[PDB]
Amino acid sequence: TTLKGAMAVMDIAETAITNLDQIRADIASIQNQVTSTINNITVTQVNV
Amino acid sequence: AIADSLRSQANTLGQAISNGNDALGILQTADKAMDEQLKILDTIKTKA
Amino acid sequence: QEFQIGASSNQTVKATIGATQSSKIGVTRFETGAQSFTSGVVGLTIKN
Repeated sequence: TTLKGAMAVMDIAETAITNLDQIRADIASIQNQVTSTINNITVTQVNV
Repeated sequence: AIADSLRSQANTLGQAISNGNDALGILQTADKAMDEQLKILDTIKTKA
Repeated sequence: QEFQIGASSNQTVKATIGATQSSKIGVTRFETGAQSFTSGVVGLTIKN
């Protein structure tokens, strides 16, 4: 509701976007790891 | 992450364009309004 | 008065339109000296 308040909310929103990106990257990391595990397990089960 | 940063920056610049257009509107209003004051002052000097 | 025109936080242009009432625009400065009864060579010097 004020000018400087707006220019501060801008930075706060930018920081929020940064944080959410940082968290989504961790979700993606775990997901890729799990996919690789699943492929290797699917092959090892057939061989066993 | 890079795509989200670039999307944020593109949207911010898109809104900044509208802010600039509003600034132009205000300044043009004031400028074109000063003209009648100029002519009135000229007339005052002529009458004096 | 500011107008955010930047992708980041505090880019802006500033407008400071002066006042234009009739009590604040044309303000001249008059001066007048006493009646000079003496003669002689004179050299003025306006300072600043």
